[PDB]
Amino acid sequence: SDPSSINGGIVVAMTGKDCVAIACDLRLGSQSLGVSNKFEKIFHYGHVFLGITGLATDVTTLNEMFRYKTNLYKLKEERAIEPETFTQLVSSSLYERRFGPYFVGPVVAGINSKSGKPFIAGFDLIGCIDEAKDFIVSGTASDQLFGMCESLYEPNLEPEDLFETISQALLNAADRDALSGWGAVVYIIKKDEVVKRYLKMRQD
Amino acid sequence: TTTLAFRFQGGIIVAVDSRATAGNWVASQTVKKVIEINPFLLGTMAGGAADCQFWETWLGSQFRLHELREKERISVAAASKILSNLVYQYKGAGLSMGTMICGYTRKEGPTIYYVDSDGTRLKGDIFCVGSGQTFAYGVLDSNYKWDLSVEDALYLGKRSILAAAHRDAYSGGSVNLYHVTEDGWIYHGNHDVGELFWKVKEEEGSFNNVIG
Amino acid sequence: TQQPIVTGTSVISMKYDNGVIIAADNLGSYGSLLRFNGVERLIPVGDNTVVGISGDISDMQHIERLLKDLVTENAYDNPLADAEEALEPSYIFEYLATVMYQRRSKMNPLWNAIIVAGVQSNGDQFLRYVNLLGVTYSSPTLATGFGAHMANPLLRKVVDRESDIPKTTVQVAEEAIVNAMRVLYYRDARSSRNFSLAIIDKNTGLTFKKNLQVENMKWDFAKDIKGYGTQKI
Amino acid sequence: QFNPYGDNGGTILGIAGEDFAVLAGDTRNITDYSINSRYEPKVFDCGDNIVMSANGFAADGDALVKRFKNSVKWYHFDHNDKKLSINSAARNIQHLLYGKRFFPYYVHTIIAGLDEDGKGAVYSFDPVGSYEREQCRAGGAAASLIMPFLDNQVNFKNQYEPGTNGKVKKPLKYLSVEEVIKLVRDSFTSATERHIQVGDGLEILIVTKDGVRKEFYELKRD
Amino acid sequence: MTDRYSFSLTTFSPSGKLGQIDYALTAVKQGVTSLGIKATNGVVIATEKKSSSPLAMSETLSKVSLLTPDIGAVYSGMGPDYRVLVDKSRKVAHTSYKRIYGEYPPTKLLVSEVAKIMQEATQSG
Amino acid sequence: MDIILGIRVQDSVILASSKAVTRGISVLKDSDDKTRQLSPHTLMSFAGEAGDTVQFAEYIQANIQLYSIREDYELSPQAVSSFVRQELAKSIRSRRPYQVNVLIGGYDKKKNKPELYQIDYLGTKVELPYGAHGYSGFYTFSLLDHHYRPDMTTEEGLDLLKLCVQELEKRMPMDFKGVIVKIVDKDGIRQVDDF
Amino acid sequence: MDIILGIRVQDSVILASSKAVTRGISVLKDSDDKTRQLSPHTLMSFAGEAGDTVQFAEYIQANIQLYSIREDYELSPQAVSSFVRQELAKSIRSRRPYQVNVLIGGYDKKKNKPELYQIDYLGTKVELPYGAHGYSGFYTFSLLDHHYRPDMTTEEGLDLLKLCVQELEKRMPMDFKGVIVKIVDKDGIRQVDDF
Amino acid sequence: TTIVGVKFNNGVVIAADTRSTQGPIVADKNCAKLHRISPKIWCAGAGTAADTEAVTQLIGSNIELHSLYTSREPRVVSALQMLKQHLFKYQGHIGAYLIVAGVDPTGSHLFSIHAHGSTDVGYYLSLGSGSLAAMAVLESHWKQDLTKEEAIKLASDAIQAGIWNDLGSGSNVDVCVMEIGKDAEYLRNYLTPNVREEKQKSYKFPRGTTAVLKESIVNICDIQEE
Amino acid sequence: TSIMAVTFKDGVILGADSRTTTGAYIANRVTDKLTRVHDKIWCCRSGSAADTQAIADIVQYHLELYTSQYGTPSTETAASVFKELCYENKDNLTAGIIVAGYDDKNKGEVYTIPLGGSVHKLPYAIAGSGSTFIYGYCDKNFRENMSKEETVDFIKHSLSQAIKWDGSSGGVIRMVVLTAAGVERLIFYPDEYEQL
Amino acid sequence: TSIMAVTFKDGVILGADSRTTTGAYIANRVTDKLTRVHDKIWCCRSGSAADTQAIADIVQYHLELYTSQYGTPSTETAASVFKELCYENKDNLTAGIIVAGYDDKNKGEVYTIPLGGSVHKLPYAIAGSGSTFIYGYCDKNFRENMSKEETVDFIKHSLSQAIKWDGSSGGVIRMVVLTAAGVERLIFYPDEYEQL
Ligand SMILES: [Mg+2]
Ligand SMILES: [Mg+2]
Ligand SMILES: [Mg+2]
Ligand SMILES: [Mg+2]
Ligand SMILES: [Mg+2]
Ligand SMILES: [Mg+2]
Repeated sequence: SDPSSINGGIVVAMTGKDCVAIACDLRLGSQSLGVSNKFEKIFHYGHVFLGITGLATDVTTLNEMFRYKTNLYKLKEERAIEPETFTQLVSSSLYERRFGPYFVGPVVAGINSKSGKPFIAGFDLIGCIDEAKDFIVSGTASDQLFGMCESLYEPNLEPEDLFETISQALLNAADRDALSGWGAVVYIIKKDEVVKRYLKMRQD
Repeated sequence: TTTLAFRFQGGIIVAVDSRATAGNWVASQTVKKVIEINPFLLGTMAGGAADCQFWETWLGSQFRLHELREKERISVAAASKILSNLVYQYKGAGLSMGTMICGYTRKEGPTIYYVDSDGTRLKGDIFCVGSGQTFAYGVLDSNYKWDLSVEDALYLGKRSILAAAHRDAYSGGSVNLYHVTEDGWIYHGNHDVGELFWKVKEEEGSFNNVIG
Repeated sequence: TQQPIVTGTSVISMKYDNGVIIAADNLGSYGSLLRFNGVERLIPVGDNTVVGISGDISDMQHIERLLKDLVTENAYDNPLADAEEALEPSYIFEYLATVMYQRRSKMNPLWNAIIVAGVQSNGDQFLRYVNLLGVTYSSPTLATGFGAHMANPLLRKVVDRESDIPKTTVQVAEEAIVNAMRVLYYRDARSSRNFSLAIIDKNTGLTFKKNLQVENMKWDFAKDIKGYGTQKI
Repeated sequence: QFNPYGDNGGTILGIAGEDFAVLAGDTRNITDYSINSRYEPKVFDCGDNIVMSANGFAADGDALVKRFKNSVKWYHFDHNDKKLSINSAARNIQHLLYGKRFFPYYVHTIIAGLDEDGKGAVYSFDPVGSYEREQCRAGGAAASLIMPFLDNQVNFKNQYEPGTNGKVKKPLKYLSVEEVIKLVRDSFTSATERHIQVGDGLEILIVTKDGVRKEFYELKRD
Repeated sequence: MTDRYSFSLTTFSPSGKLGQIDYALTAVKQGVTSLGIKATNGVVIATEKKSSSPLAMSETLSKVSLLTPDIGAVYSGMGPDYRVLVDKSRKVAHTSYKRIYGEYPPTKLLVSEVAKIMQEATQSG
Repeated sequence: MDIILGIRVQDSVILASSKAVTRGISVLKDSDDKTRQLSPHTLMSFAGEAGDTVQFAEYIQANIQLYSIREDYELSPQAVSSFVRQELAKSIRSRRPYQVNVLIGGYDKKKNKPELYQIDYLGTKVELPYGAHGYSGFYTFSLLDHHYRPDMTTEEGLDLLKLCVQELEKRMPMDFKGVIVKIVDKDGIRQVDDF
Repeated sequence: MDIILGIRVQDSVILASSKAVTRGISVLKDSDDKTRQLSPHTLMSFAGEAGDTVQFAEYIQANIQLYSIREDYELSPQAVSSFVRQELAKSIRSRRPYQVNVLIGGYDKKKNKPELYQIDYLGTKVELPYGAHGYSGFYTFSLLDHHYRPDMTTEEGLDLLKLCVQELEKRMPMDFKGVIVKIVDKDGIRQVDDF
Repeated sequence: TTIVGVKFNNGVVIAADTRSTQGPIVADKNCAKLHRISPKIWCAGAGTAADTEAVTQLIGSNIELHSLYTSREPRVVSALQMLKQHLFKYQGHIGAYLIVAGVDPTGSHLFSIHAHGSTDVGYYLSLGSGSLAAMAVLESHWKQDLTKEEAIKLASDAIQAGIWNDLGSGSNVDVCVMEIGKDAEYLRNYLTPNVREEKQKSYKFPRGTTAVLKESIVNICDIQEE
Repeated sequence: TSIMAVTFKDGVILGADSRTTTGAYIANRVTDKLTRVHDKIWCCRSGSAADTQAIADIVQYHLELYTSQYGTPSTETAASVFKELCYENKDNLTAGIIVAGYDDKNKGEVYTIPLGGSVHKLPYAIAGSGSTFIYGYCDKNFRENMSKEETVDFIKHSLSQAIKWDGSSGGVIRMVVLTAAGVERLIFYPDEYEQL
Repeated sequence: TSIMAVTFKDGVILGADSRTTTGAYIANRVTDKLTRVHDKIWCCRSGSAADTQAIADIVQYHLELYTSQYGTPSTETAASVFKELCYENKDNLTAGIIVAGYDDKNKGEVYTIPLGGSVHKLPYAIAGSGSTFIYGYCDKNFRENMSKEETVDFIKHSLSQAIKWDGSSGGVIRMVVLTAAGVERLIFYPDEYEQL
């Protein structure tokens, strides 16, 4: 019934020293029924990464919409969109559906190509921006993720340390949520290299 | 929840998952869904956890009083009917119960009774109860034979819970196995689904859809 | 299950170094109608306890009779009724708390929020809350209804924790209570200017003050306020 | 319509050690967005080396604890001052809870102590009496924030030994009382940061063969 | 009533000339001189305040206009046409950019939007 | 309608769909083909609310047939599935949404690969080795999880499909009157007339 | 439960009752005998709410068995049916009524006549040549109205019963997993093990 | 949320806490609730966070265009009128509850706006879940002819009352001071009375603790030459 | 809310309390419910604050545009514009407005516009939640052609009682006097009117 | 309904209208709402006619049995019996009763018992649907230790206004005077009180 918890799933994003990390589980379900273990919730437009939890049809629709918009942006601006600008675009796009919203929990992550500054941001389904320094959480195990992140996180982690922190934050949060899990992906993002790691986890 | 029990040549296999949820929140992964009524009788837990625990524990007290008075082991038929008659008195009050009363006696042999909070009492050879019951049934129905060995029967029960644990979001954690004989039940261990899944995937070649 | 008809609003209270203070206005409201202006909602029990009651007035009067009956009953076959075996604030509270929880458990509550303020035999301050649900809690400051939202913040600036109680005098505590009552009169639509205040001190005993009024009110600034935005005249 | 139930917030945490047990709980009591008390004890010494807390609706919580303490007293009268073992206490509490099956105590009960072999024991109850011996159990408002952290840091879930890469699990080494208290404090500090109903103070009751000891710690008051 | 001129008033002549555009450029030619120079660390735009009368307060007539905090405009030709273009240019900087991206448009894109408005007046009915 | 199954094997996609059409109390038909050929190498099965199912399926069919004529070219199964998903995603926020779940079984002639796409009425698309809609998956997925291999032949896929249908016929309360099975491969679409 | 049929022929009563027991989503059993022998020449089939059906049937059985022992005498089918009706008529105004419909097939040894009684959960009794409960009559009564004769043999009754079951299996949406058929005559009660 | 506005001698000050919540969960511990409508017109929002931010940007945008059109600095009454008429049109469905404050050529102003479009004038105002705690402080200590320093003290004390006593409010105090004939000074995190204490333990994991299935480089760069 | 308008010899006086509540919380204790739609045409507002403000603002706009074209509008004209808005939008409004004005030709006039959007010209009008408690008092004590001082006392005593009994009313008693002489604002504080 | 009881120098006077309605239909226009529970203890009834009659009849029984055993009951005692019935059966009653009586020791006393079943001893009390409209009037015009003639005028004028504004009230104004001299019934007709 509740659109934001029909399909399930989670996204978490963290900042580190000269790097950001964004991670998601791979589950798509119809309530109790597990349907897909390959439903990736993180996308990227140039160097800007977008995670989206919530109703899966809207996750797909918004990805296609932001691909659409960032492609036109690039053609006109003659440059790739930045995380700060994209965050405003996500907010604008969600709020234009104020009284008929996409049932999603988007999470932006990336590094500004000019300043080199790590950036993350979260949104509610309606466009309100949460621009946290430390971490952003989203999905059906957001409480669990808040608990994990709040204790596990420390500032200025190196890329390979940040990987361990965000992975453990995701995994253990997902294992306390019926509608999350079935695999996981972690993106470690640096100014000019991005590493994508699929995690091994319990498949129940 | 996923609980099953089936009759076979060597007695009864009882297999259950271990997950308990409150909505989407996984409250516990270490729940005991097999109630050890007494050394000879087992009951499964589905629906209301308290209702199953309380009344199947109470159950063991009634059986103990029976065999003290009658100087004889209570039958699985009489056993299951004490429970079904009890819950039937409460019908409408809102008890939530779906259980298999499992036992092996001289006069009856291996017997399983599905007992219900609606007052249903069904004798049968294979029963599966819970949110993941349909997944377990599939594995059971396609692989079940009366002439299964105790080893293969135990694995079939384990594998059928694994099938449900994987697909059903409200099932998982670990698998508890029991083997019921005439001289009593025998516990066959707690098996973490996480470790069991990968083990079964490799050794069996199943779950090719899943990347390991 | 009922609905409250004639109601009393906030009861506020706090601990200080030698005892407790409790206050409540003299209004018995009938919905938005300010029906009864001479209602005493602080009811003393003996010389060591004051029970402050908000919510349904008919249930308050019932509770008032229970406490009156309790004193009578305690005196029966009790040579030390006015000494070692006199009623303590803790005895009176636990009794009410039992009744409140029993009544909510029968789905027929006494529609009240109660604060029992007093001083024990050993001189210890007693201040504890109980309501229609049988919920109980203690704190250096306690307040019911609107008092909880507006009085507590002000009273907590004086006694923010247990260690502030010995540092707080009766003059400072009373001043804070009286100011809180003014704030409630400004902002609670079901309050009156007239109130009663009770002090239970371990040295000077029970001081019960009737017919107090909210004074030193600020209203002069209202003359300058015009319209709701653009209006100048 | 009259609603006999309420939510007094609060969060409790029981952890069973090797030869000890801790039952912790925040001291904040609330209704809706208001604080009733910054220090309202929630975990209680019930005698016979048993500690108890019934978190949720405080009136039912207080009623249950009161009735259990009473049951301990009458167990002594009826059975020649015999010590009530933690397992026996647990079964007794089930019957207290299930006694009100159709008008439940709206609480999540946890007790802690030592079993008859002297090992650490924690038991966890649902509102209607289904119970279970557990090693680790958070209850109440911020339970969802605390349990995943405990799965990771107590049971070493999802943690593997470096170099093996997922092949060898981190071994389940026993935690000392000092180590457990660190995890309890950090659990509540984290819960306080991210949950509005958690804060003010943390009171921990530690149970050993020597008896019941108390430790108090400040929490953020916002 | 109704705007019954739903057809183009600017059309290609046999020689391939768009007359109304050429004539508009002729009007620009008659207009007062304005210029722009780009430096390494800035840009300058300038023009003469041709006062129509000495009684007129030429400070109230702004030939140089702020479009965004980082963009300015000057013109040559018909002043009233410029004034309404500045109004539209300011609004379009918000409606088609700032309200979407939370930042002011880059010079080239705002210019592109102004150009689009001027193109439409060259083809619309 | 009720049960629709799909399985992608080595070199083909197999769709199995129930034949029953029940309107309340009576089974009005026991030979209903719940599928439409969208293009020579793309088949779509469907299940959902009465009327909407066929209306939607034929609407999609017409659109793909139009595209095929205009461009003189067959769209890839992926392209068709994306088009279908968008129509359903558009539909879910309409005045009256299409209550239709579909499986799209196609053979990509460019990549020489079979492809099975599962899309529900919300526009939830997933590419799968095997899929279902409604309660069908609850009975069949445990069998498919166990037996499925990506290198299965068409004949092995049909045998695994029979086992799935047998389990459905045993444990489902509803009589769905068997299934029509169709195979989509490089040569096109054909019906298995004996099942 | 679902379908229970009854037909009174020349010298016997035949009761046909479905074997399926469905609890929501799954068919838990396909061999359930929805009947109890009340006395040597009186059989009662039953269908209704879960638990109530068997509880009621066994309660009636116990009472008739008690009467049989006390008086050393078998009550007539009419007497048993009246007793059963009263219990259901008593039940309908109770705190929680028995939601049970029954057919009572008996052979009256005094009159040497087969007798079929249809009683619903309200206590609505009717003596019939053939009867049913729930939706069973909707499919079968048109066939029974056409073919039934009061002088039919047991074998002809079974053939007409097969035709009724075939029509049910064709047009009913639910799979009731066939029927157990029992015959009540002068020699007592016996089950037709092949049907 | 706790937000307040306090008039003083030569201007007006607004303040706010920095806690934003989704239910009982704290989403952001350092949220910025003080929003800019124009350089010297600021407002604080409570209720639906997206609506407060969205409605202030829209009016702020139209205020800027209006300012450019009229060659005049924007007025608070214009922001007020544009906000209320917008909110009234949507009949409370835009859940924006605002305290609008600012200085302009007319003088210093302080208004509140409710979601249905009703506005109020005052010398001291409070909005949000901690408005009662804050108003208690304002009613106890407010006086006429407050200085700049007194108004900042009063405003922040009122926010603190909300921070400590209201569960919906917490963390830090943001302040913005708008004085006549001066630039408005935005004081982000004016008070910081809720820094988290050092944890008992470091939870930095040993490298290689997490089990990994696959690694790969993601191509964020464009299609390359040659 | 307690509001009233009373005609007298020299013109008309509008009176009002200053309490605005959200449930039992007094959201504003110094509200100005006497609002100006024209120089000498004012109104008392009761009901939804959003609605009555929106209405008053629209009326003020209409009378401002009326004045630019046709000169000063009559009080009747102002009441008609109020009525038109209240009547035509009765399904979406909760507004109880009293319109009071001073012409030189017509002198002091009072029009009341209740929830339905009807218009009633009266010698005096009372409205708002607190008005219920003073129907008896006002009917017994009102006289036509009172003096300014008598009318101020009548309004002060009336609203004093309305405030005393109505929890939704309170604060200060604001008044606006409309005569040929001009527009005079009056305010009366609790310490003054409570002892009456 | 409009009812009131007023203490004065010589004792107490109960006053009431005579209208009883079923919706907008006046079922009885000459109702007697002043009812006798003892020689010099009477009551005014408002709310459910069935309930208040049932209560009054039970009280009269209780005071009759009280008198047989313990002699004449106090007005306080009568009010207590009323309260006991109203409070304990609050879930099933809709009764608003004013109790008035005359002792020689205590003189005139008035107790009001509203819906909840609380008791309030007052110098005078007003109740019923029509009372809302005269809170202002009665508060301004009541004085303690009035004469019989003044109290009759006060009640007559008060209920006249209550009747004027309340559609649920009307008919005749009945009054019962309780003093040492005895019990006097008074009636006042529309032509008398409407012109006041
Ligand atoms: Mg999971
Ligand atoms: Mg699972
Ligand atoms: Mg906190
Ligand atoms: Mg799907
Ligand atoms: Mg409205
Ligand atoms: Mg008042």
